[PDB]
Amino acid sequence: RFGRVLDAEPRLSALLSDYTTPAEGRVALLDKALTGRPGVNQTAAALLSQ
Amino acid sequence: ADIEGAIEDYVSSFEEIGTVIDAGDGIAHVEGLPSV
Amino acid sequence: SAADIEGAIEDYVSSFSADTEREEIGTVIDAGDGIAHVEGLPSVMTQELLEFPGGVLGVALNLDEHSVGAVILGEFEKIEEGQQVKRTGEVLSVPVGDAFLGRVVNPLGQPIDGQGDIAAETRRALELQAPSVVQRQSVSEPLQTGIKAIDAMTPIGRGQRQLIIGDRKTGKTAVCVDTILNQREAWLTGDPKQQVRCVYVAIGQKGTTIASVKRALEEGGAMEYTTIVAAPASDAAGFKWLAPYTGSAIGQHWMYNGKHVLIVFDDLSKQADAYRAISLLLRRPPGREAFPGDVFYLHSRLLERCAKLSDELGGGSMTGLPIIETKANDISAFIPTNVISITDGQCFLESDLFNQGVRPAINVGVSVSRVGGAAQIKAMKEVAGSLRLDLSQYRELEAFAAFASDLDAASKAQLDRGARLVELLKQPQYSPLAVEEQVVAIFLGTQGHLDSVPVEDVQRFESELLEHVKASHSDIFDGIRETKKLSEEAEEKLVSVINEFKKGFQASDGSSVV
Amino acid sequence: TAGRVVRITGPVVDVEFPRGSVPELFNALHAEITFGALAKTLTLEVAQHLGDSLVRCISMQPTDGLVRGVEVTDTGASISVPVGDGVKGHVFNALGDCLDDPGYGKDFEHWSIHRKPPAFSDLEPRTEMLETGLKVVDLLTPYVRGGKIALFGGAGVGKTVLIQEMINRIARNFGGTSVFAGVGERTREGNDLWVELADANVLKDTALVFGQMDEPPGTRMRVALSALTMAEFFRDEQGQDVLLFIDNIFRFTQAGSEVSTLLGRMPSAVGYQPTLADEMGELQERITSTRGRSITSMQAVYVPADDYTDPAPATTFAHLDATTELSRAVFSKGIFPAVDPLASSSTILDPAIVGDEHYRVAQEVIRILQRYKDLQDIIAILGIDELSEEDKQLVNRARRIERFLSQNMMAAEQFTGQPGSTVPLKETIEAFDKLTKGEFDHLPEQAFFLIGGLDDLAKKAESL
Ligand SMILES: Nc1ncnc2c1ncn2[C@@H]1O[C@H](COP(=O)(O)OP(=O)(O)OP(=O)(O)O)[C@@H](O)[C@H]1O
Ligand SMILES: [Mg+2]
Repeated sequence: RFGRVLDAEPRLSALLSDYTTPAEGRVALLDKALTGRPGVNQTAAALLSQ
Repeated sequence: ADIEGAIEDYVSSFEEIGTVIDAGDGIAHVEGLPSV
Repeated sequence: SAADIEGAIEDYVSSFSADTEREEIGTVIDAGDGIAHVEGLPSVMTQELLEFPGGVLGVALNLDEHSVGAVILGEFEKIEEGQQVKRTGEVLSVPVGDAFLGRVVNPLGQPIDGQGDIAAETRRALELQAPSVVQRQSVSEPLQTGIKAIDAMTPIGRGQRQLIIGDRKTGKTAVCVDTILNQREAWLTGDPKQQVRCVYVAIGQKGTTIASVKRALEEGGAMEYTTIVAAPASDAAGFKWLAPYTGSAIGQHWMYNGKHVLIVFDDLSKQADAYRAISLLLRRPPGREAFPGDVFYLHSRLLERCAKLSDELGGGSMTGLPIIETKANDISAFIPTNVISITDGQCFLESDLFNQGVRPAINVGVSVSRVGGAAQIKAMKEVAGSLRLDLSQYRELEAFAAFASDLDAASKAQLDRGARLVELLKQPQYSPLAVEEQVVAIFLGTQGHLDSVPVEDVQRFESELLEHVKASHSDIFDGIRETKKLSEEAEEKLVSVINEFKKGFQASDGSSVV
Repeated sequence: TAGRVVRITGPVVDVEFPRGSVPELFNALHAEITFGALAKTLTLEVAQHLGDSLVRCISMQPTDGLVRGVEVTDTGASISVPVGDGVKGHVFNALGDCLDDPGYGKDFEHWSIHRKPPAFSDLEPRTEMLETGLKVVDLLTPYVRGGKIALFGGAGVGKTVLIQEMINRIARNFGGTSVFAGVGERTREGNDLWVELADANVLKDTALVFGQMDEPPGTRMRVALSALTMAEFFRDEQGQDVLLFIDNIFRFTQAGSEVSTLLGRMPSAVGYQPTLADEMGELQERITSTRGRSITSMQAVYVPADDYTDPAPATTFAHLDATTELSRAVFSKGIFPAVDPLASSSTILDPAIVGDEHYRVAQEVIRILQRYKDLQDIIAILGIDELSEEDKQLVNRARRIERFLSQNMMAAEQFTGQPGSTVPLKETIEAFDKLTKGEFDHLPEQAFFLIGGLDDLAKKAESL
């Protein structure tokens, strides 16, 4: 589900892709966008954050 | 979707000076300067 | 007209069925300048025929652990990153059959002359083995080119690989078109042991030039036994690379079926250039003149299909006439050196000789045929035996043309004989001579019957004399053709008719020749 | 879903696009340079797909001032140029923007510069002679109406003068439409041609497309295609006989070579691009004439290093029906139009087309000139006095023939002061038959220099 979500809205994919920016910022962006909601499984959320 | 709003919010925190990284024989490579 | 306008489509709709077969897919990751890199296709094989979405075709030519670099065969601009590439499980193959006679086909066997489809008898892979040493036979049958110079000095025997090599606008395509035209008499016999089927492979020529060659063949009646494998300059580098192999495959199908084939590559220099372009675009290491390491192999692998098969394989033969353009008459360049090494002999055409009026412009002496007399009929072998030495002596004596009074009688006679032999080897374009006429013409010169004709009239004296013999004393021609030798009674008859004609011949200077 | 410039290296610009919006090859992309002194809209042409959603493009305008990260928007179609009768009488650049009247054709029908050559089924050979009035051309290198003609030459041997003279001799009376593609030539001569055409009222029937050498490699590549697109429209959509002058077609291959190494291609022999033959073949094959639709194309070809063995001229030779070949050796000897009579050739010079008399005279002239070229080595050392009497007479013949092939062309009035001359083909054949046969051996050789005709020969001989 997260893979198909990130396939759409390639701007979000590019923002997450940039590793020049600090990793914490990308993780926070992902949490606010994808994994910060109750529907995300704990293991899947941890894998996405990593 | 709410992803756009989160991206915009993150963008709020996500002179212009570069630094020479390689130099010699009349050529200098400059890191930085995104707007050169 | 007919109901077929619908019926054919009906036959398609009733017969069509796109079944669901498993397929391995790659994705185009790079694409540029005629080369497309395809990620995936784990089971693709080297030189496979990949099919791209827009009906485009490519040849899997570089196989790495990352990608398959494929040369695209036309319509390259329609290839994009991310496109799906399906592998056809077939290495490069072309259709072959007797239906290709009189057709112009691109290096994939598809017609481009605008006529109907071609009914292919079979398909042949372009990279099949050439006949092995044990499968061949000695070259012993002439392939009359119709050019007195070639048939007398550097004979081409079917099964041979003769290189027409020379700078631009020197008469090469003319020589090969004349050779193709000369086979009409053999074709009209209906005997497969005599018939020669022609494949004119045009590489890198402009479309109008191929059209001109096709017109020259049609007005000469040669198109009913000739196929033109055309890779015009508009076509991708892949087609220019494949065209000789396409033509060689079409010829090989006939060759293994007992027929005799005549393959003209025009030119192989452009074949080499297309291969160089493909290799450099695939980042294969370059060598001399930037050609890849295996460019020699490219030509060798080709020219060695041209062979005469043993009687166990039907006895068919394929004759190669590669054409090479030498820049500034530099036969020491890379491709000229390679193909001179590969081929069995060389007709060297020179622009200096062309401008002197020595056209068809074969530089005799430098020009050689390693098959030699084995490729000549007995009549030409005996008549043209002294011709080479006479021409060599003439070229040695040419510096003395101004002092003929001060030379020995024998030397002056040699000079006079040589000038007339040189005039004798001249020949108008698109007018090949049957072997009997060549025998009589060379008999005129070597035996000294031209020694009385003025030099400037030799060309006419020959032309009229044959025109006389054909019309009135055809027994000589019939004897030479049916028996292959110039019999003593036929020789006496020929001498008598020559002497009778001499009396009625008006030299251009007004003098009498007797 | 716009792109973004990632990598700029001279004329080559790499652009990263979103995954689903990578433009097709040869598409036109628009970047913007915002620096005031060089502000412009920069047109790039997608040349390679390089993977990772990157494409590599050849810039049409100079990239000076372009900034990494600038938005690049895809036009969705290749570079398009205006077509129609409106283009006649106006000067355009490679991009189809009118120069003498900016914004003129913006509303005309627009055709892509990229299109496949006419199918082989529609090609037939052309065998109709085009009488130019130049003795050497009409005699030894007869031009083909509807065929492909070239003026090869080194650097500064008179290609531009001769092509202008051919515009003066073929187009002035031409009933159809002319197109002149200045491909990387000198801008001064382009303006000279523009004013000359304007003064002669030929401009109304001529469309000029200029991509002169001040421009970067992209324009010097695509300007020939831009002009050939107008020529093809006139050929196909209107059926008018078309003249297509190009000067200089070598600049196309040279621009391709200039961008070759920046596109990642390994250089071929003499530093040319590996795709020399295919790239030039596409363009040359688009120039052919199809049955019932004629393009009489004349292409000035530049020979680098005066070396006719160079890959570019050598590959171009296969694409031409008539090939006049100017040489610096002849130019040094004062002969203008500077044609090498021996190296030049024409496919229509057969007895079946030009006639037996013309063919015989041309072949005798070539024979005499070749013998003279062979003797020049002897004469320079052993002296003329040591030649045979026949060879001495032939040398005297050949000098006069070489000087008689010289002609005072109209476009070369400012090279010689005297006005131009036109020699009918019949008079050329008669004069050269007389020369080669001897009727003029008594006249001084300087009488044959820059005269153009038998009457002029007599007048100059009397003046001597
Ligand atoms: N034997 C000949 N007699 C007279 N003219 C000839 C003869 N052979 C060739 N020519 C003429 O010489 C010119 C060159 O002929 P051809 O087209 O065969 O040359 P080529 O060596 O194949 O060169 P290209 O590289 O242009 O294909 C043509 O005008 C042809 O008519
Ligand atoms: Mg040829």
